Amino acid sequence: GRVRTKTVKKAARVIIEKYYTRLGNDFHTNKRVCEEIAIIPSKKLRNKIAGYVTHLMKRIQRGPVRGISIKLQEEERERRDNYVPEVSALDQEIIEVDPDTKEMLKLLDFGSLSNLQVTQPTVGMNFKTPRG
Amino acid sequence: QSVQVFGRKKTATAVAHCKRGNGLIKVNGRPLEMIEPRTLQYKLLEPVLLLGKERFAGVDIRVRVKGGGHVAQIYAIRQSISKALVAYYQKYVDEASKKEIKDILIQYDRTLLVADPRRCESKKFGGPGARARYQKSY
Amino acid sequence: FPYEVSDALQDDPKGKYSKKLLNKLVG
Amino acid sequence: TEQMTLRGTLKGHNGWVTQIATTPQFPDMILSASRDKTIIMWKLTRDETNYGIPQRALRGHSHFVSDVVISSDGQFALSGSWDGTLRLWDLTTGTTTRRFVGHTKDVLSVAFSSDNRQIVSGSRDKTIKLWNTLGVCKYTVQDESHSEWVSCVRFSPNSSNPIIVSCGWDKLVKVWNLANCKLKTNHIGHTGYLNTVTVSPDGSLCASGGKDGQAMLWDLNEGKHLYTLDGGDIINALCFSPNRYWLCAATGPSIKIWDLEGKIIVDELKQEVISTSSKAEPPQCTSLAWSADGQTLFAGYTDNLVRVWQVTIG
Amino acid sequence: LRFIMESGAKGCEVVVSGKLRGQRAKSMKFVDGLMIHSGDPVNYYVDTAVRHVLLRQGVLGIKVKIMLPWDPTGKIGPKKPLPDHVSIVEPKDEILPTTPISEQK
Amino acid sequence: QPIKLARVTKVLGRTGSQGQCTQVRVEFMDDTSRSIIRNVKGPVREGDVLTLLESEREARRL
Amino acid sequence: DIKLFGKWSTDDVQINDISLQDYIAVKEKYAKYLPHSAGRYAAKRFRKAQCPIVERLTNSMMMHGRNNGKKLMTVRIVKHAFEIIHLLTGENPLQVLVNAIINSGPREDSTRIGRAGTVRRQAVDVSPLRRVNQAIWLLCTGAREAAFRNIKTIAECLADELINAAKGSSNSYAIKKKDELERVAKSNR
RNA sequence: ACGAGACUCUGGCAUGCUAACUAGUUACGCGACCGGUCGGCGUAACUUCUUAGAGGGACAAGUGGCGUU
Repeated sequence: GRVRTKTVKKAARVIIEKYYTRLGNDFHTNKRVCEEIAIIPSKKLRNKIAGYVTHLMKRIQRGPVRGISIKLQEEERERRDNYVPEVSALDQEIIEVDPDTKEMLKLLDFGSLSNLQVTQPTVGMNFKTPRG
Repeated sequence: QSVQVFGRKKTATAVAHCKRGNGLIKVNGRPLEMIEPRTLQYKLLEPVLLLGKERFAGVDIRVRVKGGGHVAQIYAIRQSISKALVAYYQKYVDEASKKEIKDILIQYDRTLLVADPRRCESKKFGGPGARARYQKSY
Repeated sequence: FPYEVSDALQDDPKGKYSKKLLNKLVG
Repeated sequence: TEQMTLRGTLKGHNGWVTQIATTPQFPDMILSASRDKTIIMWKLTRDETNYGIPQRALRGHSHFVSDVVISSDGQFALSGSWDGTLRLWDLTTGTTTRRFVGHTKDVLSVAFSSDNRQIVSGSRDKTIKLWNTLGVCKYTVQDESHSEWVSCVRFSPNSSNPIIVSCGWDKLVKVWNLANCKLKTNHIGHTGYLNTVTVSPDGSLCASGGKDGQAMLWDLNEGKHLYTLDGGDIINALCFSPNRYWLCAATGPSIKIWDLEGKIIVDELKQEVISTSSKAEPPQCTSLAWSADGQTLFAGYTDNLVRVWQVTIG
Repeated sequence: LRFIMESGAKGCEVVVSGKLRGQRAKSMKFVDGLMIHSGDPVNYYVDTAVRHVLLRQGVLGIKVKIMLPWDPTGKIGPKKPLPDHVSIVEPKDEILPTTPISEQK
Repeated sequence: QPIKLARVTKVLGRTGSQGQCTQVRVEFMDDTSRSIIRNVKGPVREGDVLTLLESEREARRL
Repeated sequence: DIKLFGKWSTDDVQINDISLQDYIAVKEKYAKYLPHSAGRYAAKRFRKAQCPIVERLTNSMMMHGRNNGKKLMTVRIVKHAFEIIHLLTGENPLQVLVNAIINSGPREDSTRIGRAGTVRRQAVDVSPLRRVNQAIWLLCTGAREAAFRNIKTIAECLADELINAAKGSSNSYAIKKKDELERVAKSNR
């Protein structure tokens, strides 16, 4: 019987997502940031919010939490998004192409390309899961 | 001489007045050795005298705990003994002696010094007692 | 909007006077 | 540069380096605070049996202490608490002696100047009042010195006329003289707010920042901006050392130090084993203490272990 | 109810109970805004009044319950700290200058 | 009725309409061949080394 | 060191089963000079499951609720069990208590069948912690069955309680109920 | 949005009450006896019990296991 009520969860997530720089692994920091901006008027509530921010910090070192968004994690993810590989994946020297798509390319006036490699197709013609 | 450690078990009214002399505990006029219950004597006399009799000659303590009930002043006397010894050796010997005497008094008692707020509980209307009602419904 | 007949109807939507109140409310 | 090795393991403490204003002191007896509702001490034995033995427990306090300082003489001291009690502790017997209220609001530390005659601590309660060891308020210091929440005011052991400065959590820093009594300039315009910073004891280069770990150095000579340099992570310790031009920031797993040669990371000189207290988020730093001889360094952590740089070459 | 809403209260409910139409008695209530029914913050955050009105048919009971705003004397504005309920006071964020060079006097 | 230091690596939990019966899967220390599942009353924690007294007549069902 | 006078020692207990290290707590710091020092195990998050044998003897004897009123009586009967078993056996009372309860008691005690059972029982491999604790429970309830409501002179009733609990005389009623339980246990076999 | 929770009162927890003639008490003036009848003027420091009388914090600066972690 220790399920954190939505009051605690919302307050803790808002506090963490907003002023994570001031928030480490403690309680008085949370009570201070409360009494500064969004003051909470009780004591057991402040203890439970400190406990939930502690738990969320324990779960946030291993990875980004679903309900929170720091500038740090968003920054890391946008740097990963902006990643430009040195060599393109589509820049292959040789591309394997089946005879049917080869004929299709020939019909598109693209049969004179030299970067293709006609690959022998499947010997058999079975591709379905046995019914049952 | 002020050590400010006391000894308090349950709600017994106690006094720990410190001034140099032998360590003696007076209970209903009966000192530490000859005790009022007359049946829990070894459990209180074992820790101190087996190590030395002059051991308590450091600072005399007026311990006049007007305790009623045997579980009240019994183990309150040992609470007082341990607390007075630990505080005297804390403030007035040195830190290393603090560490060793705290180690021996903690192997004496791991963690049972201080309790939670609880006592005999209140009574509710509709029944004779705290958790009980009138005639039964089978 | 007339509220007297509305309250009289809302007190009992299927009473003795329900038909007259509903008819008066229509128009 | 320098070659350093770590000798002796820490096994008998739970405290930190929380806030010790730089003050000359003997290399044997050191003082500090903690978050264990107690005041801790530092006795040097240079032995593996105990890396540090507290001297005496200055008991009588019911709260944590956010600021404790002993002066050159053991009979002059200052302290503060979360509620703000200013208690006078003697080191001879480890007992309190006198009681006042020092911190109107829990502040990082008390202010210091080259005169050491003004006792004013930061307050968020908007009820600034003068403190005096005598107990008499000669004049109320109310305006032109602390416009907003002031973070810390550093010592000024300089060879010139006294200039002191007040740093705060509101993107501000104020100059202050006892021969001026006026506000010359006031700076503003940081990207993020402040946690704790240092300043020049001679009022030449003011270090600000901490929302990202950068030390922005203002010039107080004309009140303009000098430059901004990069330091460590988000911490309340961006310490431009007065003894060393070196920049020290305990970030990630290392005390990254930048030298005057290239202002980059050159030496780690770490000989410390791992611990379970570091398996969580990497250790940060809160404050640093430097010896008056420019030889010894004491750095804290959130790792519960206190790191020391000592020049012994054992 | 419209008066109370225009008065500044963030909730009111009024109940008129008894005979309004017919021989039998109806309990008719209107509630708007918010209204706490439980806990301690119903004494210092809710005002309740019970009154009786006579009629040729009988007596009608009037129960009026009103919510109060946060700060005393009807939400004058924030004052010395006496917190009593949850609130998210969001101040204006810091703004940086767009121009590459700083202020010149 | 074999006697051995049974290395328990499988304790599933309690089941029964009186709720004191835990199902322990007694596994032998260095056998890795046979295991027995038993309904027994009392706290038999995960990882403990049981005293082997009987290796048949498993927890009965139905 | 700490001992019992200049004539008795308390460091003569070594079983070496390597199985009493998960529930019987002797590992790190659970040692006491005190047989019982006002435990607050109720307020703890079920931190009462590493309880030793002497406290089981302390807390598992009283019939109904007709002893409570002063834990003075609990600690006094702990002390007098100490001394009386010492007088009976001439050595460490706890050591011979363990010796005379292990050699008997629950080999496969009362435990139900499947999801619900009251017709018969199951011959259950009794865990060492619960076997030892329930054997001490057997001795305690046999002590309050024989020493209490006895038709003879009560200063040897602990000797005859030991006889009933280990040797197996047809005197104690609890031992014949346990005999029926053992008959069920053999019905399993 | 109401209810639940939070909230309020209440319970074997405090070495600050610049705190008390009802409760003992550092240095006075009582005092056989191996610094006390200064609680028998009244200690201006008190405080430990009492005042549950007023201001406080400490389930996560925790560990192991189960659980979609």
